[PDB]
Amino acid sequence: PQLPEVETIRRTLLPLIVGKTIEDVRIFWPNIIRHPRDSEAFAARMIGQTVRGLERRGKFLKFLLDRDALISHLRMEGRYAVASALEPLEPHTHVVFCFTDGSELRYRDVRKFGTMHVYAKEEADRRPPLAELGPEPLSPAFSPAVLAERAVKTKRSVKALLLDCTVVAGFGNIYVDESLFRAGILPGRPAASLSSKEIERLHEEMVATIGEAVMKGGSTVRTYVNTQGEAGTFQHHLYVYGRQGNPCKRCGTPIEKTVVAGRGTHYCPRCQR
DNA sequence: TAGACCTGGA
DNA sequence: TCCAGGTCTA
Ligand SMILES: [Zn+2]
Repeated sequence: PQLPEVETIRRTLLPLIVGKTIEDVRIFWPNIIRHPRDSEAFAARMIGQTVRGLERRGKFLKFLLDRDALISHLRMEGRYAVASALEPLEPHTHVVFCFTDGSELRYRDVRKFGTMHVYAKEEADRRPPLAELGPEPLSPAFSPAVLAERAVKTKRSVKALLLDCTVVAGFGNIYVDESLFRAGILPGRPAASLSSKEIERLHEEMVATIGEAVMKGGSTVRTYVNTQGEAGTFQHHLYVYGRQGNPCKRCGTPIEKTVVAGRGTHYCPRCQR
């Protein structure tokens, strides 16, 4: 899940939990809880608080309670669902927040990579993991100027730059490869070798891609679905991600898949330079 | 940067 | 065995 997916999850989840009061918190896999470290302290402090809001920061879900904020990262497979406490639990459900109305927020995560941090509302943003987080791609905080200032200060791939949450927030493997394709830039090329026109083109593409992905409800390429188990529709507008060995939608040239920044990387050998 | 941190699907 | 919408590390 990246900005689009998390944003979609956030939108479909909020109305289902807003106003509900946490009566209990069950943890079936303690490692997911990062702060406080003690899974029992994490549970105990949630008890009694009401969900007042659900915000997003980068790829993080920020559950706003009474005095605390629950910072949740779905990582690769984290998923939330709201269901009746009387129904059996689905597999890989590691954390369940029981509400006083008998319903419950269930956190499923097959790979168990997700993380949860609870801090007093005020502390949340100045503490990790939200502390060291780049600006929102859909806000004036993210400008070609910002991307430029970071590109010139590094010799690493423009892909590694974009995948860096400190540079810009919310971009993952799918949207980085897609934005770079749409900007006509090879992902493996040095970030500092990007010209002012390219950087202003990339920025424009990134912002455009993220926005469209948000409208289409995110990209369902493997296991992603919004809170209602509904798949997104942006995967049908993907140019390169996961299309290796398939003709490029623009030029017909077979899409390539290599490894860049340690990640599977897709691109058109002809349309990107 | 090759692995962790985990687990299921091709 | 190879791979994965995330992210740190030796
Ligand atoms: Zn092409």
